[PDB]
Amino acid sequence: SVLTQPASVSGSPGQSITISCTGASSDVGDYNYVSWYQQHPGKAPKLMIYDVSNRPSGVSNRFSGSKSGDTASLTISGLQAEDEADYYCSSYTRSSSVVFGGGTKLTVLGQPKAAPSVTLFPPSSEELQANKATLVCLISDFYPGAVTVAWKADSSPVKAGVETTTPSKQSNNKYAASSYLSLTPEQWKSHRSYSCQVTHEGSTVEKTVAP
Amino acid sequence: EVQLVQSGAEVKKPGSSVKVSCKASGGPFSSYGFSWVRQAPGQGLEWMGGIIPVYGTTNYAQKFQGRVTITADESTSTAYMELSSLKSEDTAVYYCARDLQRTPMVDRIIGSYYYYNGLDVWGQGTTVTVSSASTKGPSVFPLAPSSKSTSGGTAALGCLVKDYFPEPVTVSWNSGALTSGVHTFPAVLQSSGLYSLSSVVTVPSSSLGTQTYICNVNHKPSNTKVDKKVEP
Ligand SMILES: *[C@@H]1O[C@H](CO)[C@@H](O[C@@H]2O[C@H](CO)[C@@H](O[C@@H]3O[C@H](CO)[C@@H](O)[C@H](O)[C@@H]3O)[C@H](O)[C@H]2NC(C)=O)[C@H](O)[C@H]1NC(C)=O
Repeated sequence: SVLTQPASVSGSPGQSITISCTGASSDVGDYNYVSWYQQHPGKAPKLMIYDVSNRPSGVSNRFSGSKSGDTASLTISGLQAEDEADYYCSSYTRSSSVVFGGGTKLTVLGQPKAAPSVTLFPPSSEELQANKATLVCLISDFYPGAVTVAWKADSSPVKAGVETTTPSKQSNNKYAASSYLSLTPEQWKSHRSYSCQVTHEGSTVEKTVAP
Repeated sequence: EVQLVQSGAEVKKPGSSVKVSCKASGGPFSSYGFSWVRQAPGQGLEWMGGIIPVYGTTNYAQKFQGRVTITADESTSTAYMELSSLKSEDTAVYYCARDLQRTPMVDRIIGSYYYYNGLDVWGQGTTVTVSSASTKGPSVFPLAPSSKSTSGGTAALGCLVKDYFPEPVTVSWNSGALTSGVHTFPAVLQSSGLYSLSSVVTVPSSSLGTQTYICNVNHKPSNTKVDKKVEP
């Protein structure tokens, strides 16, 4: 048995939002051991709803649960900025003894945009003496954390030797990411220049280095 | 309230096994169901198994049947999860979480019996990295600043920490003196299985050629410590 969950839901502050588990309701005379969890990045999940309409002590009454047919729903009223986290549903069945849903990433909208600050470094002389070359493209202070990177050498796109990280939230609620281009010292000084283009929300910022 | 304390991080080669402890530093332990849930980085929660220590019963998910084993120690109030035949897809954060209500009284105990109301108390998690790569110290290369001391504004310089394993590495600047403008980026996992990251400082351009900039790379698993001077 599988519990399906929307991959992403988004709302504004003050808005109400409903996530929906659409899995286990089965086995007619059996009961419903359905529960919900909230998980902030780098922390353990927190039980928000169990037993489907019940809520444990300390959890804000803005969270409530319901179920109709084979679909359970978690309703969050008066969306606050701290509610932005990942949400999971769970259920106990005779067949399978718990199933955590795929998860739903809740985004609280309204926050201002931010273009990425990009810094590009050429390979060091000390690295070229070791017969290696690596281009370092560093992406900082962009909001939200969605971005894609394309490398080029004299207007020609290059795919070989590109290692790009996933975005990560900084301490200032903005995101960061880095991309690395590996080259032999021949490919570096034979070409005219190298560029790292960072496209963010349709706006592309570019930086270029050359030997 | 109840606290679940888990063992430290673990790194394993494929085909080996790992055992994670879960010490219930509170009251509940005996008559309470304990579950083990893992979460791959950037993925959803996945339940592996559960145990009820008072009844000596365990229940395992069909995906992990045969290579997972959950045991309990009623004396020290500690739970254990052992996963064998480790594959690279098993790299995840492994949590242990107690249930919310005391187990009901079962007169006819099934050997696979388990109950689930909700996991309200969770442990801090245990990171288990399953790779096949060997421990390797990183090569540290400077990232020379592009702009000059007369170009005005601000300049950027840094260091490249390439081809190391495993995580983590720490990068300071000027022995911890320079902490402003420092941005150490998360590492990338290459196809070779080795990590590579960079750390850079945004410095005033007028300080180039005047203030010495040195990055301090420290990779404890390989006992590697490199001090690299970055020059224009
Ligand atoms: C009665 O039966 C229980 C089992 O239901 C026995 O409990 C077991 O107690 C021993 C210690 O007395 C536990 O062993 C310990 O293992 C840890 C490693 O996990 C080790 O570091 C310790 O030094 C110790 O050897 C054992 O885990 C535990 N087993 C279970 C399933 O709880 C109990 O000893 C029995 N008592 C009598 C008087 O027969």
